[PDB]
Amino acid sequence: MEAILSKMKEVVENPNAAVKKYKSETGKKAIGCFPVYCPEEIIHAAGMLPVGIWGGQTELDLAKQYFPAFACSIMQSCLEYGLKGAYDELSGVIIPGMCDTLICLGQNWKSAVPHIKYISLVHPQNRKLEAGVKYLISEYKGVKRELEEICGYEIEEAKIHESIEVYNEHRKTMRDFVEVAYKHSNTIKPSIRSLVIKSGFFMRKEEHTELVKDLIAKLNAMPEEVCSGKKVLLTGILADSKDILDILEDNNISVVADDLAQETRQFRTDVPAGDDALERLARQWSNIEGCSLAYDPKKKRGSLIVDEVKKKDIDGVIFCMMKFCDPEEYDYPLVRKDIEDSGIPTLYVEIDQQTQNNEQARTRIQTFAEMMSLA
Amino acid sequence: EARVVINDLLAEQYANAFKAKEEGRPVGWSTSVFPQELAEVFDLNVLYPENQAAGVAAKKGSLELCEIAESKGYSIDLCAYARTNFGLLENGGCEALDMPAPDFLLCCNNICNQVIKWYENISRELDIPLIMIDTTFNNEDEVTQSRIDYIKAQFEEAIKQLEIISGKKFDPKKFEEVMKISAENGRLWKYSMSLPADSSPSPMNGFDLFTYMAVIVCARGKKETTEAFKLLIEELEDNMKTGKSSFRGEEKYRIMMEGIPCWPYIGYKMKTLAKFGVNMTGSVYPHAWALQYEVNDLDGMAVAYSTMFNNVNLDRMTKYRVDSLVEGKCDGAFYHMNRSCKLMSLIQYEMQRRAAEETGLPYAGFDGDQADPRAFTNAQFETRIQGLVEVMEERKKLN
Ligand SMILES: CC(C)C[C@@H](O)C(=O)O
Ligand code: SF4
Ligand code: SF4
Ligand SMILES: [S]
Repeated sequence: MEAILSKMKEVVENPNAAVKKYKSETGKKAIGCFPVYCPEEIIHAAGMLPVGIWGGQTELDLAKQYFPAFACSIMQSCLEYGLKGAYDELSGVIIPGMCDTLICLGQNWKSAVPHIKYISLVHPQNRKLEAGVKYLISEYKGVKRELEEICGYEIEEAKIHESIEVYNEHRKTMRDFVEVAYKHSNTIKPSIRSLVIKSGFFMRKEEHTELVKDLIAKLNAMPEEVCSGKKVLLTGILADSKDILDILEDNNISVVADDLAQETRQFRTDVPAGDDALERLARQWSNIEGCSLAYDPKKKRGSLIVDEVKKKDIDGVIFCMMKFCDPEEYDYPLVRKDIEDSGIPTLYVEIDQQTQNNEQARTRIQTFAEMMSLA
Repeated sequence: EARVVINDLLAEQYANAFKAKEEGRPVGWSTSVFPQELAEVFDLNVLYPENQAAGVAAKKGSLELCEIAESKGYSIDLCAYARTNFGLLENGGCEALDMPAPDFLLCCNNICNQVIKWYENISRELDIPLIMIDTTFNNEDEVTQSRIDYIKAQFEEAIKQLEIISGKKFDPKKFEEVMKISAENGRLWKYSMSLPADSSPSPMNGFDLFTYMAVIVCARGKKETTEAFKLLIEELEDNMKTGKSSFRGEEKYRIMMEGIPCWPYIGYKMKTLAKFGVNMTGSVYPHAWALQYEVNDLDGMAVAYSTMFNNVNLDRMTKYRVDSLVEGKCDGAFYHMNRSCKLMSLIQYEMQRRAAEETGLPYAGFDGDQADPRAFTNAQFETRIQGLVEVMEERKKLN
């Protein structure tokens, strides 16, 4: 798998080079997609490249002219990069209005980064009402219209259906990797598990698919493994920094499942059958479950996490809490209770892209790991 | 007079709700810019968590509730109105301003998206019906036809839920009457609170607007509100003729203040501004609850709730502040950076640059919170206002 892992690392550590390469070879453009949910199938159908945008480790400077200190870490990073010019190879960006902070970012962007077209999109809360489906279809028609303004040609209905089968294929394959990885927990460390998944944001899905199938084939040709340490499930926005993942490994902790927005939330739910392309996409949003950004007065998130912990005999759950994220903060008390009431232990860890020090997380995680042991 | 009339009318709403609860009548909790017309048609009792939290905060009892919610696991980063409310439920009430638990919920996100998560939590923990009216943010200058159709359909769903909760049928004749009441009160709110703009000096202390506000929030569709605002108007107009007003101190400088007041300290703030001769005569809030539409027009009603100034693009937001400064004949602007409100805080820097450019006027600001006392510091407030006063005075020293 060495050749495959080297390929993945390359694009993840040098995304700008990968984007220019796609433009030179294909002669087509690239569009950025901001966190949680965008309709990638539409960009894909035009022959364009959908690039994921998830912040990064940076100090703040230019952003201080637009945000005060209490905006969430990830969005502080995204704005700084934007103002510094790091996204200039892109022909536009979709910034969905999922929360107060994403809404305010789009509005500042309009006057702060004039040269990169901002495409608006707001998902409905009443997502299960037939009237809500209709509204989202109109929102997606807007997105299609503005993508055509950019590229200079029509995006055909037949092609959107085609890109949808492609994306469902990729979702099925990632779910296959999740199971195999769980069966080879000693070989697949937290750093490798993250790389395999995250690399899917920086290439065409059809390419990523062939790569993961290869690795799956290589892994099944190896004996199943008896975990030598402790098993965990991670939940929250994201956990991709080298720092936090090395600490996990230092305590011989293995990640065998997740409820992270950057990871399994993306491929957990498929797009349904239909004759109308945009209708199929809209009904996907109706179907999503177990996420802090998807309206649900019953809060099924806790229950879904318990079911999965039981299936895989997992030893604990770690809340990876994005600094100053209000939706995740609102969820925390009720979700934690459903998990602990079932008998499963939990840990709190702050995620900060501007960190500086990490001795706190270090001591805390060591205690958790020891405790899981004596249990 | 009007002062006492308005205060007595508020306490009456609370007393009516308790009486409703001890019998078999259902009571609701609602966000401050929800389509109240839909519940008044059923003669339902309805209360407002935002009003309660500001009220207990002014009596210095909010910190205790916040700390109860924080010990349950809720982060201090969350809105102070939300934490105060979480503590109230856990504590089983409070004594400085009590209110009964609800049997149903009414949520509209025109003011912000935090109320969505807040009300999700309440619905789950208490097992009660949540009524949701989703007004998605306007990026375009005009409300899209798709938004109009979506809201109207959501009006229908809300009515079906309310027939079940209340056990009564929707009455078209009665819907018309309520629409007429609401339309007159909207216009009386806008007229009365705009009077400071064209009067030198103003007939009232600017802070007074935030006491009157509670009435237009909790009883917008009621006849008693009509009669109360007519009384208030008579009084202000006479002040305009006699040179009287609730403002103590000489009105030397006229300003616009951005943001809602820090309730745990409002007493210190009033005395401090008057000390320096400062009074607020330009405001955006007269436009918050006007909510104008043509009677019997569903499309017009949808557009009105959609376009409350928290839910429109940054260009439009900016225009509101520009017009209030020029119309009020103001000498400067003073900004509240409110730790609770991300929606207002995360566009403040750009909005304040633009306004100063268009009008040529001086500005300054301070840090605080509407309900949590840990966020405000007297000394800072003092130094900041003094600095703005020195600049405004150097100006007229030239004129
Ligand atoms: C913009 C205002 C209506 C918000 C205000 O009521 C509050 O939430 O305190
Ligand atoms: S506040 Fe939370 S959900 Fe919103 S943009 Fe930030 S991390 Fe994402
Ligand atoms: S203070 Fe701001 S965040 Fe809190 S409820 Fe009001 S509008 Fe929403
Ligand atoms: S996010």
